Amino acid sequence: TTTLAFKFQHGVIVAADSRATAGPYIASQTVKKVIEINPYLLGTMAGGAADCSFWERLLARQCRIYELRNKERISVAAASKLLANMVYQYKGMGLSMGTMICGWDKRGPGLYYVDSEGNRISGTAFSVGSGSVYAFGVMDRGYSYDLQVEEAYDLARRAIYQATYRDAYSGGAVNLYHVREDGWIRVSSDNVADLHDKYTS
Amino acid sequence: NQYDNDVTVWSPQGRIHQIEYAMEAVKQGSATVGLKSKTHAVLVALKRAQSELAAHQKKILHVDNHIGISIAGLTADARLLCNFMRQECLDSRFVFDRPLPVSRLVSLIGSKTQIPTQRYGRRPYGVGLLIAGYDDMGPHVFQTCPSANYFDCRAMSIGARSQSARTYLERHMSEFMQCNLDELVKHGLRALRETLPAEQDLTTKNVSIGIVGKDLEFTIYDDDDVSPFLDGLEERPQ
Amino acid sequence: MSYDRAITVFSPDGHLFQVEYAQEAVKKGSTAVGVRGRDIVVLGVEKKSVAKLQDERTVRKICALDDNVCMAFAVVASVSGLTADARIVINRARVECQSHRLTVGDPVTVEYITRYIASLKQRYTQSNGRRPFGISALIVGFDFDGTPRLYQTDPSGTYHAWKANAIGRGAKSVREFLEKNYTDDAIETDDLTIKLVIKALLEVVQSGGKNIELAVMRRDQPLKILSPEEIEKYVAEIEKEKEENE
Amino acid sequence: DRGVNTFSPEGRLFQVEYAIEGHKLGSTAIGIQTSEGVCLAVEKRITSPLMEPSSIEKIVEIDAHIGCAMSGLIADAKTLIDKARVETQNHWFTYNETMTVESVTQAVSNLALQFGEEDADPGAMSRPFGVALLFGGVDEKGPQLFHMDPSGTFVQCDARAIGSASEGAQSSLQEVYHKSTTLKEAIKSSLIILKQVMEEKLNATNIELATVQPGQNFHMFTKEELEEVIKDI
Amino acid sequence: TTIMAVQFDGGVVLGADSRTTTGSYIANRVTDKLTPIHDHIFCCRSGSAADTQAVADAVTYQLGFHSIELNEPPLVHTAASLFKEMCYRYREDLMAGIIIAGWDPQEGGQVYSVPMGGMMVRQSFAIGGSGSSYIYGYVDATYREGMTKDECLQFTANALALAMERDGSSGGVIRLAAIQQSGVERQVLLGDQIPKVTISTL
Amino acid sequence: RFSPYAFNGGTVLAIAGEDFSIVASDTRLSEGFSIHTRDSPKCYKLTDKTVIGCSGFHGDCLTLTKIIEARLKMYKHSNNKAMTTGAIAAMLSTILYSRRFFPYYVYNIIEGLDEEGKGAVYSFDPVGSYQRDSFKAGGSASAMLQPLLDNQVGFKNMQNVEHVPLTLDRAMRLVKDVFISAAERDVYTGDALRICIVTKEGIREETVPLRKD
Amino acid sequence: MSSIGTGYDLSASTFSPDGRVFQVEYAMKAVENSSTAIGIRCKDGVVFGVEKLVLSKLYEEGSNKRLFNVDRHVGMAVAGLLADARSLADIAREEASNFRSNFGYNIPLKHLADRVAMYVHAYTLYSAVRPFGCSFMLGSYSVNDGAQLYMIDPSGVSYGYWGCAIGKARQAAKTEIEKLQMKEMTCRDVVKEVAKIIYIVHDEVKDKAFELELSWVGELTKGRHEIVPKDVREEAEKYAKESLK
Amino acid sequence: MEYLIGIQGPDYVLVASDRVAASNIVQMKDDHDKMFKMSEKILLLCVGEAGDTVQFAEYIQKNVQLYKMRNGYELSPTAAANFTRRNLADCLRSRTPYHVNLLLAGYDEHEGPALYYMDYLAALAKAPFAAHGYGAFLTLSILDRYYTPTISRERAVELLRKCLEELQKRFILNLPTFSVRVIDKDGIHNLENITF
Amino acid sequence: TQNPMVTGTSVLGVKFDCGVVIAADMLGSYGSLARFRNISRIMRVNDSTMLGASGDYADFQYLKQVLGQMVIDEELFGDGHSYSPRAIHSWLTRAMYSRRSKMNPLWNTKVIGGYAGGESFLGYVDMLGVAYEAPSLATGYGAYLAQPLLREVLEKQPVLSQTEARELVERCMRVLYYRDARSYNRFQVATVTEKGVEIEGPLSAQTNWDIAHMIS
Repeated sequence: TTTLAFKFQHGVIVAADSRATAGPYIASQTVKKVIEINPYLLGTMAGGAADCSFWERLLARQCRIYELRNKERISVAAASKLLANMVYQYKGMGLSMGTMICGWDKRGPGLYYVDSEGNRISGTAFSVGSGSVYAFGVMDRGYSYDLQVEEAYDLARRAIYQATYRDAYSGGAVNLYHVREDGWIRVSSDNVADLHDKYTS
Repeated sequence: NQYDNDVTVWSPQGRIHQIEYAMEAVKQGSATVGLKSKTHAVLVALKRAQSELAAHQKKILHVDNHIGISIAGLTADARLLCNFMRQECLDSRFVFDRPLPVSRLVSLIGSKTQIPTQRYGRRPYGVGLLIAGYDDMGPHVFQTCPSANYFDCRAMSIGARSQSARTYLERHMSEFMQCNLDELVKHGLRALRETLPAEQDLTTKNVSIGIVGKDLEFTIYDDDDVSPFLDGLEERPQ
Repeated sequence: MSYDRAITVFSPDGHLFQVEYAQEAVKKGSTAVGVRGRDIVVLGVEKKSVAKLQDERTVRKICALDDNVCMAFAVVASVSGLTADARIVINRARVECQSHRLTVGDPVTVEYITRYIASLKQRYTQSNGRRPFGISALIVGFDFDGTPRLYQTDPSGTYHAWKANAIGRGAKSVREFLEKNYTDDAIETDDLTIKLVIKALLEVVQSGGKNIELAVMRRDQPLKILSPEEIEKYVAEIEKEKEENE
Repeated sequence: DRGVNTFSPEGRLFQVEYAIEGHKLGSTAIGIQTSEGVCLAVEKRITSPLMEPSSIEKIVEIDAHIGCAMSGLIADAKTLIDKARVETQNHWFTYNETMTVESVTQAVSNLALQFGEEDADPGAMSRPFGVALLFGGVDEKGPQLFHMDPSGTFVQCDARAIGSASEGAQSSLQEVYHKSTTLKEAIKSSLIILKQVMEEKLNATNIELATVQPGQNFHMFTKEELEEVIKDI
Repeated sequence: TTIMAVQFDGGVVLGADSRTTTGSYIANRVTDKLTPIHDHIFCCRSGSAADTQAVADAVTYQLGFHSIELNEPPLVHTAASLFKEMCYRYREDLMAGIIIAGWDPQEGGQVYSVPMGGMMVRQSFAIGGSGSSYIYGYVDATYREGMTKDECLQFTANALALAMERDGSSGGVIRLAAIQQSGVERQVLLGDQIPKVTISTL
Repeated sequence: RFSPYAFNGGTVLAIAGEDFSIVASDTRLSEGFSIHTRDSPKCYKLTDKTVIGCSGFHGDCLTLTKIIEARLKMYKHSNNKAMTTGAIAAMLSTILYSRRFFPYYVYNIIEGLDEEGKGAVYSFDPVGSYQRDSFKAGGSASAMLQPLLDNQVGFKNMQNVEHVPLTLDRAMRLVKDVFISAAERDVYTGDALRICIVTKEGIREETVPLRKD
Repeated sequence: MSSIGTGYDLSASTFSPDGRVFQVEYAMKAVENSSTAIGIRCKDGVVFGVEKLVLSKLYEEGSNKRLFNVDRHVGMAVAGLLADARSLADIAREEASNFRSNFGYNIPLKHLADRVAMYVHAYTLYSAVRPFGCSFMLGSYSVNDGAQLYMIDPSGVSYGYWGCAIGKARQAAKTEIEKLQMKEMTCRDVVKEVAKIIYIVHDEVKDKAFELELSWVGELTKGRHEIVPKDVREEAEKYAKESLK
Repeated sequence: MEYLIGIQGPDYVLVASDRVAASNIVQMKDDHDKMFKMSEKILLLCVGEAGDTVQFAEYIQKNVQLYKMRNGYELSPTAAANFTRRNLADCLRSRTPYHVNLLLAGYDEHEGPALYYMDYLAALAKAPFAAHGYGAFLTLSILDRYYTPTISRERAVELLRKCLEELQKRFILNLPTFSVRVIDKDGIHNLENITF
Repeated sequence: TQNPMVTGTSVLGVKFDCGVVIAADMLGSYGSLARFRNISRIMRVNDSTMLGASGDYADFQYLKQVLGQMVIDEELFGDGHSYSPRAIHSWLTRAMYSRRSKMNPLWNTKVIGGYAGGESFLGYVDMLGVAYEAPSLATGYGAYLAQPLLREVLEKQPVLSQTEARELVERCMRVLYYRDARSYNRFQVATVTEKGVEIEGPLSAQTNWDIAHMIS
């Protein structure tokens, strides 16, 4: 329940949250970093931890969801796509891989949300985070945590969490990326600027 | 007889009959004129469609942006040779970092063509390619056949009804060499129209042009700039 | 290892020789019927020629590829097609079935496994030195929303979803007759699904209720292979009900 | 004896000649390309409507902006399309553009003929495909429909029909379709020809409809929409 | 490890070879004969470390062994010298001693080639390499005068080998001599205890 | 930065800033190694065709290899598709080489500038430790912050409440390029000698040397 | 031979009652049907000459290559069917290419002729691949044997020749070589003479025109193998036409 | 690794086992609303503990194996066979990029003998026994597990024994934990016992 | 500066481009570590029919290049009407080999100069032991780049007069100064002058070695 990738599901709909910022220390080079990758509306993914390892497994996963969908014609199981990717990750170590991805997609029982690691974890929970900064994020979210939170409470909850995070652990910058998966087909809410979120909270 | 029952079995003709069958596949294929200057090498090809309610499609297939081919025979068989050719251009770029020497490039194809001809009853590839390439020696227009033997031609025309196109190459044999690049494409369409009867004449839809050279990459014009070249008729009086 | 010259080659007849021999070899065979329930999806074969000196164990046409996927093969022919041939298609699908089952978190999509099955019998037709199998298979299972399926392949790999499909004894003959048999009120409980499988099998079976072998499979619990003595009890109930109808 | 890998006295390959006639036993592919989408119609090829239409597949998505309808030898086609799905997706994955209908067509055409009982192994062919494909989709330039046949010829098409009579399927097209026409007529123009090329009836369980359109992925028609189009003949 | 010097003559060639192989401190081998053969006219001596050199000699000897049969006439010297070099460029982290290639080719009958641990193949009038020869490495060049004659050369190869043995602790003192001609290889063993060894510092 | 190592740079910081119709690309001229210039002309920018130019900096063997992968794939994309290759795709070919190395990352840093099939011009930066993004402004190198902070202010105008140096134009963008390569040479002496200005528009790429500090 | 309906002339892993495969013999006719390649051994080098038939008037020299440069001192002149000639060329080039690079000296021919003929012959043995229906020569200048010329037949038999001709008039060409002394004559004079034999072979009532490719590996080029320089090439042809008449 | 607990005490036919709910990656408990006690068959359980992530990896590998053997037999698994095969497979996979370094717990109902519990280490050493413990907890639990039965357990004393241990694991040993699943499996149905 | 490999080196590479010719000065000796074991050395080769290469530094990359060039020339000979090889084609192919040569421990250095003039392009290419190649006008790598390169660039720098004669006199001066400054150097040298028609030069040349620090 860690870093800049977090997803929790609620009773109105679902929230997805990510940053778009890169460079611990003075060093920086990526200012429109797409941690929540989603070239299509069918599956969504998130990064976390190590920059290279997330991006690599998720571009391999990018190809992988598209292939399942093509083969069945209709979209397949969220579990099967994610798990085919998990077999690759465990084997993938020895490249200084340490991938910590959260896989989100629509399954037949309902929305499926599963937790991926480079040492091959797969467990379904209502809330998952990959990285190290959401260790900070769990204190303000948990305190107020209901799973029937309003759409409006959730947008305000995410906006504030980045602003407060910036103050607490520096690293946020440029843009705050918000995405909502509503029903079973996803939409990107807004790529809201950092300077706005600072004042609101 | 019983000396073309395989291509391993030799003919008392001095050339196996099966090698010669493969030569008919190429003749049955598309009229193609290939000419070169001393900077550029041009491939003029005739399109064909397999239906009435279809818009004709290129018989120039890309090997690459520096060596390119025109098919006469099967489309599939040309493409099968093409893939190998594409790889070579991809390696040339790694090793040399120039356009691969055209003569070199043709001998490696010839090696491949050689192989089913050696095997038991297996098919020699029934395409002839007119290969236009630009290297440090100059432009080259090569004729490749269903055998492993390649010809370096000044201008050659292969395919269907190509002799009428061939007398044109003879008449303006010196001319191609000195001319400017636009003119090189112009003599090719004049020659290509000669294959067809007086009645049947080239139009922008059925004309495909592949131009490669010193100054530019391989570009295919299907209606991109086919028109200014197409201009002026001069057909063989049949 | 494989034959340097190809067994299967395109020749003029419209298909291919080995496909052509292969359609003959499931035509001349005995009946294998599969009916799609709403409880259990059940498969059964006409012949095993049981007579009480032998016992079935893996001898069954019906073999479970997976925890919720099973297929029943009718290699079976003028003089009997090969259990040897079926087993290869079985081995290759079963490993693939389990790998997909691992990946999906709910019961394995039949669809994948049948598409797969179709390609396995086709790849041999294009492969050097090989030929396709002379089987027809009833690929059965439940989806990842729990949707029961009864699918069929022929020898060269072509696939369809079906309510109920019957193969062998002329495939067309028996399958048109299984539509007549089939009721949706006769699949509502576990014994009624099983009774529809058996009625098609009785038609020309030599020494029935012993030769008749049918296995049941549950939602993600393993295959339960029924012994012919236990199957015989249902066979008596329908064989009398059937007499009554005429 | 000699091969099917040998030339005939005509000077043409024996095996390629046989393959085209093989197509004619089976299914049809009708693709009409209009500037409002590319439509694919194909026959399920039924024996009864009591054959579930839940997951009979013969029009399958190659990419999510390109669909493919198959004709000819249906068995041989199933492996060609499955294969086609991975190669298009390797291309989609690297370029990260929406694939062009012409690129998918060229790529699958070299696989048609690699035949031979020498210079081939188990992963390579020992027979030519007798599957003619119609790849229909919308790209950046716009809607295009490409026809592929066993001889590897790729051509641009505004309307192409191949079927149980390849010749038959085409002759009807000339008669019904006309160059600039609406999407709704394009779907209909396929249902009138579809019958002509089939020897079989118009049933909702016997036809399958799919449209790929601007801004819109490959769509599979359901039983209600399958019926709307059957109504349009 | 060993003490090797091989000097090229305008006549033909002369070799000079050790009597001891020494390890870290203890002498591994107490009687030395080195003729790894690549051909019956051409020979090599394995100088410096025995192992590093011998494995190079051995791969080279297999190709040249093949080659001499094949051609019909025996190989030329220059063919063997390129092959010794070919191995040594790769395995230059695992061999870095010295290979001494000397004999007769068929293109002149007068070649001495040195393939070094830093690599190069060149012809030189005299070369000394190995353990005790390195001491005298500049010196063996110094002692002769270019293009010397067969008799004079014979006294010099003996005298410089003694002076190198005296100088390093990798040689003993017995000069094993080899005179190479058109004839073949003929080898002579000149005793030591009786003749005079070069002067020693107070 | 760079120092002697076994394969190491000697000038070149690749900058690209996109307007929305042009990308002005600046790279320093020099062939360098050790702690000296071998030759003044010729930069570590190499063009794949002329549509797109990639500039790779550091270990030069690696620079020669990067260009070849990105250009070879452009050619495969052209043959099949029958359209131009976009930025986004040449960039991917380059990624696979970059992702390879991560136990100790690649000692090359790429910036590819072109237009992708959206009809507008795009600048992609992949990192040698690998992560990538599309940007409106970008400085790329391992002294990436120095052209980058000027480009962030001048095209993007982040944090500025009244500063955009001059109106956004191609020429304005070019003025800024020449001045930054000179300015760095005082503070950081690893970039010096001459300026290579490349202008990328719909015309394509034209290259120009200009002598400087 | 035989024309049995199963094997022997339809296979080539099958020997006749006498011990011969008919398939190599059918291939042996093929060298006879097209133009000659002459090649004579000097002692300062080797001089090769192949007449390339002008079939089309829209060809240039380098078309239907009968003359290959095997290395930079090894030649190959072929006669017969050009497709089998190409294969033979490819193997020869690789075998010669490894020997200069690795050893550092010129290749003694006699081994090389034996190896290539081994290649020809290994394929004859097999029924799965064909006998080669080309006859070809290899020529080299060496510093272990001087000039050597060997001629290898479509059967895989190797013999050395002072002076050979393989082609459509062996009997007329060999005899002209016998009369002349070219066996140990200087390469320069030989160029003219090899061309002159080509002139006798050629007919102006069986051929229109030919384009001379000769190849040097001799004293002009300083032992380097190049296809004949345009000036020399012309000079030698000029003599060939003038001297008959 | 070096987290995560297991304990099993086998009875007259019953076996009671408990393990903590908690899959922690980094510093925080990533998943906790899932259990990581797996039904590999309906007569066989593997409860894996060590690495939180590593448990699923091992479970899946066994899941295909266990079924392939089931095929072979064409009747239900044999306990003896399950300990040795899982042991071999796991020692070989430990070196593999797809590793195992888990202390696993086999519970199976045997076709002939009856109840069987099979011990597995992190090093991976196979033993059938009737008094064994797993995870980081195995060092802590095993002497105690030695003492408190006579041969095998009695459920009443076991229950008291179990509650006493569960306060200790939170107390001395460090987990993120806030709930525990307590289960008795009789060999054909899963029973939930109460958490302390 | 960047040291060459500390085993067997051939050293010293000048290279400057003049009007259709390039001039290069190369040590003609073979120092093993620093002792000048073999004071005459072959390091100049004919790369292709009208191209030429001469390299300085570690010998193991030169010995690789011997094999490589033999194959390159042999294949080009086969057509027998050439192509007129340009410098670039060989250089990149040579690049790949030098890459391997770096990987041996205490990395080998090479700097090669290729000259050809074919088509209507004058290409002068430089190869590094790194595997770096490019078109250039003046080049030096290793130690050359710090110290003799400087003498060349500065003499060139006032009045830009690029002539074969000017380079020739500069090379004579250069030999006494290199022997003095560098410790792997000697005064027995080869002067190589490269052209678009082949390689022109002798091998061994000798001129002054004078110390200028004991007079002064």
